[PDB]
Amino acid sequence: EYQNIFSQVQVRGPADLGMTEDVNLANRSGVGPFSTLLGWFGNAQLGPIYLGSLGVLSLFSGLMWFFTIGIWFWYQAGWNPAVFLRDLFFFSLEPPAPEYGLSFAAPLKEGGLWLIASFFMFVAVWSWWGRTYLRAQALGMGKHTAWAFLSAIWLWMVLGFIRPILMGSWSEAVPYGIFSHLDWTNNFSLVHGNLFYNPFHGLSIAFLYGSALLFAMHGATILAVSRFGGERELEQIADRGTAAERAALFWRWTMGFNATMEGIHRWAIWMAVLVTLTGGIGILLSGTVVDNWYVWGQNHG
Amino acid sequence: DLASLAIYSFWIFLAGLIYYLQTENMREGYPLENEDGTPAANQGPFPLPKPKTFILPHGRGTLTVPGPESEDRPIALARTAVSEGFPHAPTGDPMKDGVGPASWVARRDLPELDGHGHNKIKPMKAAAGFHVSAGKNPIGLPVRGCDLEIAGKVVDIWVDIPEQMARFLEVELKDGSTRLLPMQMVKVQSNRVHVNALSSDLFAGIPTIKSPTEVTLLEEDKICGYVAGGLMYAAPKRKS
Amino acid sequence: ALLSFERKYRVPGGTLVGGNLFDFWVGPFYVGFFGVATFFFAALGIILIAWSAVLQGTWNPQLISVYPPALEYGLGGAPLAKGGLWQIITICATGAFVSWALREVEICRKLGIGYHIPFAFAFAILAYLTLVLFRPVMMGAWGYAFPYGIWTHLDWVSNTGYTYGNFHYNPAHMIAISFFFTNALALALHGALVLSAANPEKGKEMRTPDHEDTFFRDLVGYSIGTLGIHRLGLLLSLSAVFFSALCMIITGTIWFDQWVDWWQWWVKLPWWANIPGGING
Ligand code: BCL
Ligand code: BCL
Ligand code: BCL
Ligand SMILES: CC[C@H]1c2cc3[nH]c4c(c3C)C(=O)[C@H](C(=O)OC)c4c3nc(cc4[nH]c(cc(n2)[C@@H]1C)c(C(C)=O)c4C)[C@@H](C)[C@@H]3CCC(=O)OC/C=C(\C)CCC[C@H](C)CCC[C@H](C)CCCC(C)C
Ligand SMILES: COC(C)(C)C/C=C/C(C)=C/C=C/C(C)=C/C=C/C(C)=C/C=C\C=C(C)\C=C\C=C(/C)CC/C=C(\C)CCC=C(C)C
Ligand SMILES: CCCCCCCCCCCC[N+](C)(C)[O-]
Ligand SMILES: CCCCCCCCCCCC[N+](C)(C)[O-]
Ligand SMILES: CCCCCCCCCCCC[N+](C)(C)[O-]
Ligand SMILES: CCCCCCCCCCCC[N+](C)(C)[O-]
Ligand SMILES: CCCCCCCCCCCC[N+](C)(C)[O-]
Ligand SMILES: [Cl-]
Ligand SMILES: [Fe+3]
Repeated sequence: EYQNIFSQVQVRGPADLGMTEDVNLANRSGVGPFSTLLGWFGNAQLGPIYLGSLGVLSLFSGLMWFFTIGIWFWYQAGWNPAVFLRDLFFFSLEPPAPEYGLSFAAPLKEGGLWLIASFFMFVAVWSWWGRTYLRAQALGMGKHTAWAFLSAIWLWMVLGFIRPILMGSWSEAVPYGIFSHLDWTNNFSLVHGNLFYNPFHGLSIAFLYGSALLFAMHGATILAVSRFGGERELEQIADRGTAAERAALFWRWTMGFNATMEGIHRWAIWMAVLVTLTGGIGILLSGTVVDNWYVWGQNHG
Repeated sequence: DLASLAIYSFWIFLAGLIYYLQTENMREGYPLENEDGTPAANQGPFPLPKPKTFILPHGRGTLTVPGPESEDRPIALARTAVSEGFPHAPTGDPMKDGVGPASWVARRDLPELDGHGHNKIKPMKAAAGFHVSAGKNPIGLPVRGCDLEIAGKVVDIWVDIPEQMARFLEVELKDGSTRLLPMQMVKVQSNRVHVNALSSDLFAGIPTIKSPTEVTLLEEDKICGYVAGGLMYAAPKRKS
Repeated sequence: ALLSFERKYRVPGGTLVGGNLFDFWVGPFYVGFFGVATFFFAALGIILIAWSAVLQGTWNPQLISVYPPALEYGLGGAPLAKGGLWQIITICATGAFVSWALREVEICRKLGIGYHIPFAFAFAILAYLTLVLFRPVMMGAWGYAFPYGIWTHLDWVSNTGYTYGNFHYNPAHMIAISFFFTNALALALHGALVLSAANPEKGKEMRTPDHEDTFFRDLVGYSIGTLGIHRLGLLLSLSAVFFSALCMIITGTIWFDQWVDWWQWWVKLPWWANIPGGING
């Protein structure tokens, strides 16, 4: 009983430049190497990547965010490489003090640098979002990947932009640091009367656990019926095989209801997006509408 | 207050979504039937969705689901009891008849095409220039059955071109003919390929393919069905 | 009632125990020996919970809570009303979970499919047994286990967590959260990519896996592929739950101090321990 977690044999052919459709091939790179290592688990082929204008705008924008934090971390380390490595987790680029409110007027050494790093990150993600849409259009595919990535952007937007604005200060935003953003998270909960009483936090968790449950179930199922070419999900949608039937009937006989080879992917995208969707609402209502979720919880309203 | 409105709103939305999702997952297998194949009276509280139509690429036309459902094959089973809910016993040889774990589906008797409308799955000898890049090369190894008898030798790998992975070994039998074995149902070892599902005497009865350089979705289902059926049905002849 | 394609699969055989005795369906549900075992342990378990609710003087789902024995009972039995119901209910629960896993094995055997689903489920069972059996037994009392109640179990997470300071600092807990977060990303992307191919721009033909592979190379320069993404999802989600159990097996046992303080192993390394400046010194 071989289990199909790793391949027993790799086969390689000429590198794959991919489908064309309306893609501008001027903007695609050359294929990178193959990877035997990767090739045991998935595809061996690195590349080619498509880098148009939006890619470079995003990538340049995104490195500027990373270096902007990194330069502050060096300053804090007093430019000592040993200290930098020692305290890497303890460094933190914090937002402007409540004093400066929603003003872009605070000095570099007191959150002005946080605003710069944030502006770069805002450009980075939004350009990258435009890129997920446009790369799909060019291949004539649905925009599921862009509408799903929006759900994640929603929580990130609420945490560092929308909610800070509605509270009326940049100090309400998340510091760029490893241990410091953990503290922010812990401290956020305490100040709001414990997020376990925030009913949106509770659903957020249900979905985050459902995402783990459902991909365990889905993954395991496809591997169980990969002996009838189950992984070939599009041709099983177009023309149902014993793979799709045995997959469905496993679940019908276990728990009394089942999915289709297409329908399971609707369960999937929704289970996952509902994490960051309920998440964002929970955070957005925290400090704006509800002071204390324990207290709110007592009235239910 | 704004938070209570938001959460009451959400639960209403979540209900409509669970309803939307359930009806979406009724586009195949429904409506439900009795064991005799007439439509069951109780269908559940969810209705059938309005049909949707996929346009299959490469001039293969359309699929519309939900649509009319028939097996388009005979089922060699008979009831073992006078009421619903009991097993149905194979009336013949379940491996030959293609029932239970040996079940296949009447899929299109065409091969899956890649994005460019070429065949997805070629023998590696007709795939320029696919080679084995890593792991043991199974080509030339003897194929042993669960009865620890040699049934044949591997003479090629059938490869997915666009996903670049091995999907079948082509096995030459005592008689000079070949068969395909799912890559997922064999253990490639240093010195042989081991097949747990089948004994040596059942390799002959693996369904054969009508063309030597392509395999159709129907043929795939028959081969894979037959091999998986072996786990239940060739159990008398399995050692350890 | 049966699915249109179901009858050809409802043949006899595949049972581990009982042979053909429990080898039947009730509506959609397969039964089998382990079907009966599940109903037994689950029925008895639900009686015991209602009994627990009677003693406690409440029929409110949001209030019913079955508590472990108090720490002074150690690893012995306790009176039904002061930890014994929890102990019996914990046996019943373990019985129903393991029964459910073995029932999935019999279904795997009938259908001639692999055993990946019950194997994956066994990781969830391990996590539960870490919390209610393995960790309490290493710490020397059933009292360290979580209570069976909707809000009281959340109360336990908060108290257990905050015992060790801010629990974020557990390094196994850090890895575990990473795998949960990543698995959600992976599920979002997998669901979206298949749907974007089957449901392309209005009036176009169904895309191929080639379009799927092409899309991901265009976006990030690598595609793991259609078999890879299914392997990856199984591994991300099973890993998340592995590191979850590991983060709690070590908490209370080999480490009982503040988790934040653990991280001094790195800061106090001798070759930068004394170097002035930075956050530490
Ligand atoms: C995992 C680490 C912690 C834990 C930390 C948290 C945190 C934090 C939260 C929860 C929340 C929940 N936890 Mg918990 N929880 C733990 C262990 C458990 C165990 C167990 C091991 O037996 C169970 C059954 C539950 C069940 C629950 C639900 C009541 C709720 C949402 C679960 C969910 O969506 O998952 C995904 C599964 C699905 C989507 C499938 C459906 C599962 C259904 C919903 C489970 C029904 C449980 C039912 C009430 C049990 C009694 C019925 C019996 C038959 C008698 N938790 C341990 C101790 N749990 C959330 C909540 O809202 O609490 C009030 C929440 O915020
Ligand atoms: C002491 C801590 C508090 C607590 C305080 C908070 C706070 C505060 C928050 C949460 C949030 C969440 N909590 Mg909590 N939480 C607690 C205890 C728990 C417990 C538990 C007891 O076991 C669990 C399971 C959870 C679980 C969760 C999640 C469901 C939720 C985050 C969802 C998510 O996916 O974000 C991860 C996803 C994102 C952040 C989206 C990111 C998307 C962007 C666009 C990505 C950009 C990447 C960038 C470009 C970098 C690129 C780098 C490289 C290229 C890779 N909490 C306790 C009570 N929790 C969040 C929430 O939703 O609240 C309701 C949140 O804000
Ligand atoms: C204030 C609280 C502390 C904290 C204290 C703790 C404590 C204490 C624990 C965790 C644990 C976890 N924490 Mg923490 N944690 C905190 C903040 C977080 C944050 C965050 C964003 O802040 C996140 C994302 C997490 C995430 C996590 C996970 C890594 C982990 C829980 C998953 C798990 O074990 O599944 C495992 C899944 C199960 C146990 C479910 C098993 C289900 C069984 C098998 C079947 C049940 C069937 C059911 C009864 C049937 C119902 C009927 C049907 C519906 C018909 N924590 C804060 C800072 N955290 C837990 C852990 O690691 O557990 C091992 C843990 O004990
Ligand atoms: C390991 C990866 C993830 C995973 C995987 C996974 N779960 C699975 C499976 C798999 C592969 C199944 O095959 C199986 C299934 O059928 O899926 C629908 C299942 C399953 N996982 C489930 C739930 C579940 N999984 C969870 C977690 C996870 N499951 C992981 C994140 C959680 C979380 C996050 O908390 C829950 C709630 C069920 C829907 C199902 C198992 C059903 C089962 O065992 O049924 C038999 C028993 C009963 C019908 C109930 C018995 C009742 C008891 C005797 C009394 C109650 C005792 C209990 C301790 C009460 C405590 C409640 C309080 C905490 C509120
Ligand atoms: C070694 O040296 C090198 C060269 C490598 C440089 C070093 C790099 C290093 C060490 C990098 C380390 C980076 C780290 C640790 C970063 C951590 C980031 C984390 C954990 C982020 C967490 C959360 C972030 C959120 C929620 C941010 C939200 C941001 C927004 C929503 C954008 C908001 C935008 C604002 C405020 C600006 C608006 C302005 C205009 C004009 C629109
Ligand atoms: C998740 C991405 C990286 C995965 C790489 C793991 C490599 C595993 C190699 C397996 C060894 C080969 N073997 C013996 C299984 O055939
Ligand atoms: C998961 C991250 C993978 C990123 C891989 C990116 C591959 C890009 C290939 C660039 C080709 C350039 N060159 C000279 C090596 O051929
Ligand atoms: C894709 C839909 C799946 C539905 C999952 C529903 C899980 C129920 C979670 C209950 C949590 C309720 N609470 C306490 C947060 O208000
Ligand atoms: C609160 C979450 C609990 C949800 C459990 C729902 C299980 C669905 C069972 C479906 C069986 C229906 N039936 C018998 C008509 O086939
Ligand atoms: C946690 C949410 C998941 C459970 C959703 C409930 C859906 C039950 C569907 C039963 C349909 C049964 N039937 C008759 C159509 O085969
Ligand atoms: Cl593991
Ligand atoms: Fe899939």
